[PDB]
Amino acid sequence: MDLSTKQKQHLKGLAHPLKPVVLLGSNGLTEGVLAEIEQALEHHELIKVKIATEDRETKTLIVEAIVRETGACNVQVIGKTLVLYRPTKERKISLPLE
Repeated sequence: MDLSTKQKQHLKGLAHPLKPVVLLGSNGLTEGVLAEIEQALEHHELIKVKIATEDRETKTLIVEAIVRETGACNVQVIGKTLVLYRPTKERKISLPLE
């Protein structure tokens, strides 16, 4: 999911105060962690996923795969924390509309 900068900046601000709800280990993007990311997105829409790897390229590939498989938007990668957003029918999270 691709959102505008405006949209991402808004989401980044709502995210500051959140603590991560999923830790993705150095073993990588397994089906089990993918399923947990799905549940977290369904429950909160905007979440923080801590990614264990220290290797930039690897972190990148993992993030790209999460985006493609889940349809969520990569709001921003901050250090080891990936901020992801995907709406649910309930629309829990706010957003500027374009």
